[PDB]
This record gives sequence, structure tokens and C-alpha cells, in this order.
Amino acid sequence: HHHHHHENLYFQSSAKQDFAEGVKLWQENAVLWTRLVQAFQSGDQSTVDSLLKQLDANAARVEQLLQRIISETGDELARKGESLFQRNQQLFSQLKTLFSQGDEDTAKAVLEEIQSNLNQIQQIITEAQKRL
Repeated sequence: HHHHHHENLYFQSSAKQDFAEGVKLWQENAVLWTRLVQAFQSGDQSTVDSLLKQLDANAARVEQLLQRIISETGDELARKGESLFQRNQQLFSQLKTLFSQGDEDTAKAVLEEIQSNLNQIQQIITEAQKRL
């Protein structure tokens, strides 16, 4: 890893490593969520639920990685991203309830919220890379 930024920044290479791992997990989540939406459209809640479990697991994994970045470096962007993943975790359990009830209408709206969160996370990733 390299940190040759012209600004006096204290980003750690081990934090950058954790960041890279978090991004890869997010990329996986992006694929899993994309498929989730496809399953949602087809009405296959059983696949959706399974994917939500994977999405939640990865979200927690990234959360931990971001906390490590905060602990070592103190990246405010990691904190921002963390809260977005934490919200997604909440929304994943919200979907679980909604699909258990059968309320796909609201579940759609929740998925839309998750989408916008993923977009914000992408922005965090982009800007974090700039600072790294």
C-alpha cells in the first residue's frame, strides 16, 4: 500500500487494507442485492430472505472493518459509511418482517431506501479512496 498524498494525512496501510476488504464485500452485496430485486420481482421471497441473510452478514463484516479503520486512523468517512451499513442492517430485518407479513408494497419502498444507501456508500468509498 502507498500513502503519498500531498496533504498531511495519517491514513494507515492496515486501515487501507480493511477498507479494500470492505469495498469488495460491498461489491458482493451490490450483486446479491441486484439478484434480490430480481427475485423480488418474480415474487421469490425465499431467495430474497436467503440473500438478506448474506447481505446482513457482509454488512456486519464491513461495519467491523470500518470500526477498525476508525480505531487506527479515525476516518470520518468510514464512520459515515458505517452508519449507512448499520441502517441497511435494520432495513434487512424490516424486510424480513414485511415479507413475513406479505407486505411487498412497503418492502419495495424499503429496498429503494437501501438502494439510495448503497449509492451513498459508493460515494463514501470514492471519497475515502481520494483521501487514502
